[PDB]
Amino acid sequence: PQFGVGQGSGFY
Amino acid sequence: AGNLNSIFQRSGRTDGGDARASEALAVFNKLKEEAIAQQDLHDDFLVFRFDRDQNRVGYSALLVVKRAAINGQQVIVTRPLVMPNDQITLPTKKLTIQNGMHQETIEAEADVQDVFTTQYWNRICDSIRQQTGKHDAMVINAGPTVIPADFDLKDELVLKQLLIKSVNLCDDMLAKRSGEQPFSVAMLKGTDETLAARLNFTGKPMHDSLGYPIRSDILVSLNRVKKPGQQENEFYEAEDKLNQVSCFVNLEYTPQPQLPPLTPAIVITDVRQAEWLKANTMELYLFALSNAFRVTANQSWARSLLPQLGKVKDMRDIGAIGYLSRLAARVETKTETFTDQNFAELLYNMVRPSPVFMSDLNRFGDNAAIENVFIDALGGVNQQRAVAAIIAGVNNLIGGGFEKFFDHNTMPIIQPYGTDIQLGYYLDGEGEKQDRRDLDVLGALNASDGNIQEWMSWYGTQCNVAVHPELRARQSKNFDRQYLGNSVTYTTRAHRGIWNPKFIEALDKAIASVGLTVAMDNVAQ
Amino acid sequence: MLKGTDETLAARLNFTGKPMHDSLGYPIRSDILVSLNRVKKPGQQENEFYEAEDKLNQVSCFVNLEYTPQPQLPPLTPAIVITDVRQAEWLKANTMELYLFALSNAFRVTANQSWARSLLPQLGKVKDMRDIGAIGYLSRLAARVETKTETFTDQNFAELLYNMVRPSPVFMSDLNRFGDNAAIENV
Amino acid sequence: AGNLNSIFQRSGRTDGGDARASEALAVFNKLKEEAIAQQDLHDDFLVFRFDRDQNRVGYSALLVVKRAAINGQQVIVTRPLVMPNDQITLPTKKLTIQNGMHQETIEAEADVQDVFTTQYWNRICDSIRQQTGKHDAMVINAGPTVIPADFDLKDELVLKQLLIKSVNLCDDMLAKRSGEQPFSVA
Repeated sequence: PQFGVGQGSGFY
Repeated sequence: AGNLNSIFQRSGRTDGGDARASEALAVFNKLKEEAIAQQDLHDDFLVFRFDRDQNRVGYSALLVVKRAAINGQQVIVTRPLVMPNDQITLPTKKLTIQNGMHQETIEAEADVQDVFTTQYWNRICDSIRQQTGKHDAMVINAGPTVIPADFDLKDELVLKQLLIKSVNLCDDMLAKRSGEQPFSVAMLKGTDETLAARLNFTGKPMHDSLGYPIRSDILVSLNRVKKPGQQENEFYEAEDKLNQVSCFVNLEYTPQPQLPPLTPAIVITDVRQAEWLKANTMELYLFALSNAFRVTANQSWARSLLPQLGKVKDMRDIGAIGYLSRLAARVETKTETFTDQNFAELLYNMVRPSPVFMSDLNRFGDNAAIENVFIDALGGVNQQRAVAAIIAGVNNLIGGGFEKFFDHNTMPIIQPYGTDIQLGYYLDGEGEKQDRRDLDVLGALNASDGNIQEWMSWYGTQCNVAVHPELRARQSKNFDRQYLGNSVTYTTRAHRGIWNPKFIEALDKAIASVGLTVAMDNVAQ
Repeated sequence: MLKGTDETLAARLNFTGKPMHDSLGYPIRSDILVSLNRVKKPGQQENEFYEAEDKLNQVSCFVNLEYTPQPQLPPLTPAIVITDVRQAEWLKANTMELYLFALSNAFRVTANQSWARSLLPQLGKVKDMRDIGAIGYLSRLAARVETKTETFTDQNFAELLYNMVRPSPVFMSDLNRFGDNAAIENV
Repeated sequence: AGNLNSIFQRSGRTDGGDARASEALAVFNKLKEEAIAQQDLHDDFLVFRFDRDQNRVGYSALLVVKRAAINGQQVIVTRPLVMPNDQITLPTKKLTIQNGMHQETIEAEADVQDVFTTQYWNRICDSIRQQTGKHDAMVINAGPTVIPADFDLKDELVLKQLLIKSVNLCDDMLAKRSGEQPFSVA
């Protein structure tokens, strides 16, 4: 139902 | 207590690290050196061990690390390689499920999705700084992946290739942070060059960076842009390929309040550039995705559903479709009286004419640095940023104008499919690895041999997402033991989503509209 | 740095019948291992992301007996002898402050009469050396006390201590110029 | 592919290519080190790889390289060692011959003289420059040679001598470039 977000990088 | 790490780590070194992270470091350092000796790898970088003992993770990992200073900022790009250890159990998480008025808790092991928390990453960054000396560095996430406990560590070839691929990606991300120029149709659009493409009805699986099989019914091959009459590049031999997309088509049994009952669910399972190209960027990915669209837009995917006539062991034989149809029976497809015309009729009555395009999304896959933007684009705190990155990537391909087809803020690029994906493989009668996804709708109908009640119990498990996913995962595993066999190994899980039809319209039309014409090789069926 | 608002300490006295080993694998005698742990309130903890342990430090003590005849007091005066001082394996540093904090673990081994458990008999041993029944040779009995058998009671044990062992031990320690703590022990 | 390779070869590396060429690079590296240890050769030269999957080559080669700055010009001197492989098929020339009144075609595999074209040389120039970092250097062709497909790589003596001789030829060409005084009857 919800979207968790990990520590992505470069694009943001 | 956890704040005593500020004292614990102030000075000195210790004797520690798990047996797999120890062995993994030793083989990876060996491989680095051989790659340098053979001149395949450049000697500009470091490999590091991240310990569960020395620092704050549940699972140890090796870190593929490269660095450069970019416009005064120290930048490090890291691609973690998780090392699960079969002898080490991390305390489980409590999954409390509110089943209406009944509350029950299931305890379960943390998978790489649960392990790779935001703090897990932040701890990886801190350890690297301790190991590189770059205490003020910024660290780029190239996407964690995992090298599973199960197999023997002696496969130097694969391990070498993992380092090679991981450093490739690290160089890309330093470059793209450095402002490197994007992939575009303009680079392909020689004034004397054109594209062409075909659908491969493979008869075989394709394999990820660790050698595990990936389901594909159709491999779409986009030919190298070129033209007869161009200057030949000396005495050369090459495959005329630019890129490819791996996909499969299921037949989902879907609701209706006149359409037939099954949906042609076209699923992308992998996106690859031709092997001669080294870089992996969003523009390259996005351009290749147009390969799946053409599967149903210009050509007809339904050929992939033909039964393997003459082969007794076809677990996904189309004849099974008769169990969901009004026949409530397997269609006799073993017989000399079964024709192409009869096949088409089964589909006329059972399968909807309008294709649906969706794809897997895997934060831990071979393309994780990129998969992550497409995943965050599904929803969450940074959806707007992920979407902005994706639309920018297509505009880089076409020179602007994606926005002339649709509003990305009214039409988010990828929607959730809800039911997520359990990945794994099973062994066949000769011991080969096959994708567990084979028990799809036709697969499951044959597995139960027409027992529709058994099929529907399974089918509801794979569709009703009001049911907590742990409950669904347990029943999915129960069904594999009964129908697939006990020789089943589970691997890293993944998300699925639906590509917005307007994203698709804009990508395909925008490329065609700027003149990068592609011919179909299968000019007529 | 230890006084967390969500953190307190607690300790356990271990009476197990096994030795410790030093830095080159040689045995160390002790009767009691005093283990001091960090206890946190069950809210958010750093360990939500990792396997974790609460050991802070440990002091290993031996319980001795000094014979002090009076030509009255029970003839044997016990002592708590520190045979080793260690920090938890999590802490790489070894300093004076850490050593001193850990020493408070020996002090607490004498809470109540816990330290005297080291003087008990233990299971099934036909002829073995730390048997309290040997104490009967210095006491009026001039004989070994039948302590290893099914006819020896808890009450008889308590009586051997009441008459032969003084209830309050002397604290002392062994300082090794060449041990791993030598930088500190030499002070 | 060439329009893309400009930038998408820059980021990342791969494995692959002819195993015989990899063996040849490895035996030369071994011999190089033995020669340094025994003081037969100075550790002042580099050996690079020229390979199929990167350069679309026809035949693979090892490249022996020396460098000097001569009157301000950075100069790279090299001697390629071409490596044919009996297990690898090479594309042929289609030779149309007017045999009297009728044209017939004979196909033949390109030989080392057909493969080592001016452009092959230009790609050697560029490949070495990228591996040495001297992107604006002038490159001297010291005269290539060949290590034929047919035979055991077990003749370390021959391979050692080829390396020594290649190094010497490279030095003579730099010496010419720098104005070294000629041999004369004087």
